[PDB]
Amino acid sequence: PRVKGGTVTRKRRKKIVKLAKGYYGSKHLLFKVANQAVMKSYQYAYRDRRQKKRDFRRLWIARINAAARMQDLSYSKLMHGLKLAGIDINRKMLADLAVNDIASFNTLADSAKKAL
Amino acid sequence: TSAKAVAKTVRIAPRKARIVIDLIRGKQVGEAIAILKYTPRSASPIIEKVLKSAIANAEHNYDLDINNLVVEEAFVDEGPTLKRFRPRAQGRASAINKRTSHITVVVSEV
Amino acid sequence: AVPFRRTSKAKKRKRRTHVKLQLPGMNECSNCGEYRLSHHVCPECGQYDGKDV
Amino acid sequence: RTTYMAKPGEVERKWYVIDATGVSLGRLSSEVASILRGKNKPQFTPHIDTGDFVIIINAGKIGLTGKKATDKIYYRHSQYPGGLKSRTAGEMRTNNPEKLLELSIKGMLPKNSLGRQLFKKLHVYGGSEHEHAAQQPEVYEL
Amino acid sequence: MYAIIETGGKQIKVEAGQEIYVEKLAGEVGDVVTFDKVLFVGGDSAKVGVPFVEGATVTAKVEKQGRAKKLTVYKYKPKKNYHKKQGHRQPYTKLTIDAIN
Amino acid sequence: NRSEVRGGGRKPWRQKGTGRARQGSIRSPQWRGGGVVFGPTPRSYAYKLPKKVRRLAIKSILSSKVNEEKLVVLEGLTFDAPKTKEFAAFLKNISVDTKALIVVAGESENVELSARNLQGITVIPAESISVLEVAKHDKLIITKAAVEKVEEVL
Amino acid sequence: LHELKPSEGSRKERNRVGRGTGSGNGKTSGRGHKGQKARSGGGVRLG
RNA sequence: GGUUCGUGGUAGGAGAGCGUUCUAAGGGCGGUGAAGUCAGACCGGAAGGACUGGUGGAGCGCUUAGAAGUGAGAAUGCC
RNA sequence: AUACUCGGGAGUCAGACUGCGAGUGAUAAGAUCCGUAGUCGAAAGGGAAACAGCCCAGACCACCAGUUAAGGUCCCCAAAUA
RNA sequence: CCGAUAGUGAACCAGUACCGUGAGGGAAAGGUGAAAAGCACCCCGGAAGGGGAGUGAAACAGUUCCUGAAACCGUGUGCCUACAAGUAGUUAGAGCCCGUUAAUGGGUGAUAGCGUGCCUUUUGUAGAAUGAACCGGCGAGUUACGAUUUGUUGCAAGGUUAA
Ligand SMILES: [Mg+2]
Ligand SMILES: [Mg+2]
Ligand SMILES: [Mg+2]
Ligand SMILES: [Mg+2]
Ligand SMILES: [Mg+2]
Ligand SMILES: [Mg+2]
Ligand SMILES: [Mg+2]
Ligand SMILES: [Mg+2]
Ligand SMILES: [Mg+2]
Ligand SMILES: [Mg+2]
Ligand SMILES: [Mg+2]
Ligand SMILES: [Mg+2]
Ligand SMILES: [Mg+2]
Ligand SMILES: [Mg+2]
Ligand SMILES: [Mg+2]
Ligand SMILES: [Mg+2]
Ligand SMILES: [Mg+2]
Ligand SMILES: [Mg+2]
Ligand SMILES: [Mg+2]
Ligand SMILES: [Mg+2]
Ligand SMILES: [Mg+2]
Ligand SMILES: [Mg+2]
Ligand SMILES: [Mg+2]
Ligand SMILES: [Mg+2]
Ligand SMILES: [Mg+2]
Ligand SMILES: [Mg+2]
Ligand SMILES: [Mg+2]
Ligand SMILES: [Mg+2]
Ligand SMILES: [Mg+2]
Ligand SMILES: [Mg+2]
Ligand SMILES: [Mg+2]
Ligand SMILES: [Mg+2]
Ligand SMILES: [Mg+2]
Ligand SMILES: [Zn+2]
Repeated sequence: PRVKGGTVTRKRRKKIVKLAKGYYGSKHLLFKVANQAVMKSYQYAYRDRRQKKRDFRRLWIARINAAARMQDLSYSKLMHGLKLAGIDINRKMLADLAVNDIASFNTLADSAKKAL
Repeated sequence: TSAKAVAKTVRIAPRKARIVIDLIRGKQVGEAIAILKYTPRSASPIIEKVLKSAIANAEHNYDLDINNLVVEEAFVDEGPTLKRFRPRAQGRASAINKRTSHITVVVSEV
Repeated sequence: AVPFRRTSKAKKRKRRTHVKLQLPGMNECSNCGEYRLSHHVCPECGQYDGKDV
Repeated sequence: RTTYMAKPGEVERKWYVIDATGVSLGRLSSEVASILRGKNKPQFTPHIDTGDFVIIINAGKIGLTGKKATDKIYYRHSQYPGGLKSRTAGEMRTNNPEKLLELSIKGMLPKNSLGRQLFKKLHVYGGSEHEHAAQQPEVYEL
Repeated sequence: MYAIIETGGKQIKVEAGQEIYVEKLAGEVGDVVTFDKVLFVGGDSAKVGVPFVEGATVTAKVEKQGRAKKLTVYKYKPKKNYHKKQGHRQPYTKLTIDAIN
Repeated sequence: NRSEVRGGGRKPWRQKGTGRARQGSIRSPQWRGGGVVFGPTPRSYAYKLPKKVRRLAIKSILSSKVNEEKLVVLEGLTFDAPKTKEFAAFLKNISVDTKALIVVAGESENVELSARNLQGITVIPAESISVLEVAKHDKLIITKAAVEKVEEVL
Repeated sequence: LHELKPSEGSRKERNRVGRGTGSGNGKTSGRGHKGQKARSGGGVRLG
C-alpha cells in the first residue's frame, strides 16, 4: 500500500511556526527560518536558566554592599562577620531586608560588627 | 446601515489601483467623486464606477441619504494574474504578469 | 548590479512611504455648485467660473 | 519571584555638589560614576536609573599625577582621511576642564542608552559657581 | 511580624496568611506542615538565628500539591546532528502560612 | 521504476554551463512523473510451518473451543429441501445467535444451500477444517459423523 | 483473532536508516563518510 | 522495592518507542455533523496526543495483531 | 575493578595545537617529521577583551539557595580605593 | 495494488497540443447541485462586474462553480517605535491593553544583561568555503534467491519434504 505524505507534515511545521509567534518578519511566518529561530530560542533559554541564577546573586550582592557601606562595613567584611557570627541568612534574604526592612538589616550588621 | 459594490477581475495591476483608492478612503462621497474626477490616473474612472455603484446600491436597496454618505471602506485585492511572455535578446523569453484587481468600496451614513 | 539580499516587507514598505499621490487642488464653484480645479475652466457651468464665455 | 525592582521615578534622586580641587582626575571620576549609576543605594536596579545628579565645581584644579599634564593625549578623529586631532590633558585642564572631566567620567559609565541618560545628570564647572541653586544641591565628600 | 525559614534548599520570608510555593513536601491538601528551621524573626524585636532560633516554628496548611507550567528543555550542537528535547514540570506544594511562633 | 516509465532516454540538457542542476533523464525518480525508486513488486507472501506444528495448531484450537464450551456436537443435521428459514430456526433451537462454523460429513447438500445466505455462518466438509476457519468463528457446531472423520485424521 | 500475541522475542521491528538523526542512523545511514564503502553498490569483492 | 556508582558526545554499536497508509478480528463514533481545515492559555520525558469552538458536508477512530510506496529543510533536486 | 576467550555489528586509515625530548630547517615558520603527555577533534561552562587546540573545569532536568577553581575585587563589572 | 504531482505518456477528444528539416521528442488539464430548480424582476454600469429579489439544505455551491492549507497581497487596530549600532532572540523588567482548556494566565515591550543563522565539508567554518528566494507537493538501504549469525517455535539422534 502507498502512504502519501498527508497532514503529518503540515501539523508538525505549523507547531514550530506557532512557537515563533512575535518574531520579526519572516521569522514568525516561514518554517525554515522559524525552525532555526525556535531552536536558537530554546538554546538561549537553556543558557539563561543558568545565567539568571548568576545575575540575581550579583544584584543581591550589590544591594547588600550599598546597605552595608551605610553602616561603615564593606560587603566583604559584613559577609565575613555574618559567617563568624554563625548567621546563615542567604544573599537573597539580606538584599530583601536591605530594601524593605533596613532596621532588621542594621541589626544583622551589628551582629557582624560584634563578631569582627 | 452601509452599502458595498465590488468590481471583480478588472484588468489593472492592484498597486496602480491602490495608489488612487488611498485618496478617497474616509472622504464624503461628493468629495471622493471630485478627487477621482481630477486625479489623472487610469484607475480613477474604474474606481469612480465602483463608488457610484455603491452609492446607487445605498439609495435603491437600503433607502439611505446619498447627501450624508462617507467612504467607510475602500480596498483593492489581487485578482487572478494573466501570464504572458516578452521575447528578449538571445532567444530568451521573460515573464509578464498582466495583473487584475478586485476593487471594493463600502459607503455608510455617519 | 544585482540585489545581494531580497528586500524585506518592512524595508519595501518604508521605501514606499513617499510613493503616493497628492489630493488634486480643487474647490466648489459658486455658479456651478460643484468642484473644479483652481485656475481652470468649470465644465459644469461650461466656462471659467468668473469670466463668462 | 520576590526580588524588589525600582520603578522609574520611584527612588528619590538627590543633587550633590563635589569640589574637584586636588583629587586625581580618576578617583574623582570613578566615585562620581558610582553616584550617577546609583550603586550606593540598596534600591539599585540595573535597568532603571536610581542614581543622583552631580555638580562638580573647581574642575580647573583637578589633579593630574606624574607627567600626565603634558603626556596624557586626548585624540579625536573627524572620520576624514588624516583627521586625527590631539590635545594634552594639561591644555584641556587649562582651557576646557568641563570637557576633561566629561571625557573621564563618560568612559566609566555603561556604554548604552541608559549610560547616555546618566551622563546628562553630570554638571561640570571649571570655577566655584554653578546656576543650579534651585535644585538645593547638598555637599558630598569622597 | 515575619520570619525567614529554610525550605527545599532555599530561604523564604513568610508573614501570616501568605500563600507560598515551595519544593514538594510530604502532605495531603488538609495536612498542617511545621517549618522548624527559622533563620530570623522580624517585628519590634528581631530574634536572630545562629543559625536557627531555638523553639521558633512557622505552621502552614497544604493548599495544593501540583506540577508547575510545562517547560520544554531543548539543546542542540550546530553542524553535529545533535538535538535533545525534554519536557519538564517541577512539582511544588502551595502552603498558606498559619502562625509564626 | 525509471527503466519501465515511458520515454526518458535523452539527457534533458547539457551537463555543464546552463546553470541548472545536472539531470540524466526526465524519468529519474526526483522528477514529477518519474520512476518509483523501490516500491511494490509482485511477490508471494505464502509460507507453511512444518507439518507437525500445523497438526498441533488444529489440535490446540479445537481443544480451546471445548475449554471455552464453544463446541456443539449434533447427532444428525439434515434438511429435506434447501430452506434458509429452517436453518435459521435450527440455530435458535441450538441457541447460537453468533458467528458459527458448521462441520458436516454425511454429504447433506441441503445444509450448505440452507446456510449460504446467513451472514456469520460457514458450512464446511470436515476434510476442510482449518485453523483460520475455526479462529474466524465463535461457536463450532459439528455432527457426530464429522467428529469421527476429524479424529480419523488427527 | 482480535487478541493475537506472537511468542515474545520471535519478531523484532526492522531497522530503517536515513530517517533522521534522532534514530542514530540518519544522513550517512551507518556508512560513515565517503570512500568506496559509502557508495551505492560500493565495496570490494569478497576475498 | 532499597542501596551503591553513574547519566557531555561526532563516526558508530545497542535498546525502547511515536506517527503515517493498508488488512483482520473485536468493539465503537458519525447529518443531533465524519475526514479535512482554522484557532486556542490543555496533556505526555520525546517523537506526539486530546478537548472546545468556527469552517466543512460524509465518512472515520479505538484495541490487539499483521504488512509497508512509512516520516524531508538542504540534492545549483523535479513540478 | 577489570582482564581474557568465542561470536554478531561497526566506524577510522586528511588530524590540529600546546608542553617536553629529537631530526630536517637558519637551534626560522601557525613549517615539516617522529617520540611522549594533554586538550580540541567529539566538550557546553568560568578565565585569557574578542580567541577549536592555553589556564580552571566536565552540562540528566528544575530552583530568585550555598561553597569553591582559574582569574579577580577604583569605574565600565560581581568582590579590598585591604 | 494507485486514487488526479499517484495510477498508463494519456481518468479530460493524447501520441493530441507543442518542439524538431527529419528520425524523433512529447505535455498540461478530474469534482455546481439530489434536481438546473443555472438567479424572473429592480437598481448602478457601454459592458464586465456588482447590490438587491428569487431558487436551493447551502450561492461565502453561481457554468469550472466539493473542500480550500501555505507562501504572497491588503483593510482595520490593542501595545511599541523618529539619540539609535540591532543573526533580531533570550533572561530580568516597568508601563499599557486583555481575560484563558484557570494556569505561580494572555498580548505588547521602555530599559538592562547575554548572544557570530541552518546544512554540508573540514585539523579548524559566523565564516570572506558549499547549498537553499519563499511556500506547497513529490523526492534516497528495497525485493528475490543464496550464505551466515542471533532470537522464537516444533520435533529431536534425528529433523524436513521438493516438484
Ligand atoms: Mg531569434
Ligand atoms: Mg530508458
Ligand atoms: Mg544562479
Ligand atoms: Mg507515475
Ligand atoms: Mg527499532
Ligand atoms: Mg551516532
Ligand atoms: Mg540533515
Ligand atoms: Mg556526505
Ligand atoms: Mg569508510
Ligand atoms: Mg556529566
Ligand atoms: Mg548521552
Ligand atoms: Mg542499530
Ligand atoms: Mg483516510
Ligand atoms: Mg482544506
Ligand atoms: Mg517515502
Ligand atoms: Mg522545497
Ligand atoms: Mg608534541
Ligand atoms: Mg603544523
Ligand atoms: Mg571529523
Ligand atoms: Mg570548551
Ligand atoms: Mg567571554
Ligand atoms: Mg565547531
Ligand atoms: Mg555559586
Ligand atoms: Mg565565598
Ligand atoms: Mg562593584
Ligand atoms: Mg498523470
Ligand atoms: Mg486533489
Ligand atoms: Mg503526465
Ligand atoms: Mg472559478
Ligand atoms: Mg526616542
Ligand atoms: Mg547624542
Ligand atoms: Mg546560492
Ligand atoms: Mg538471517
Ligand atoms: Zn462654475
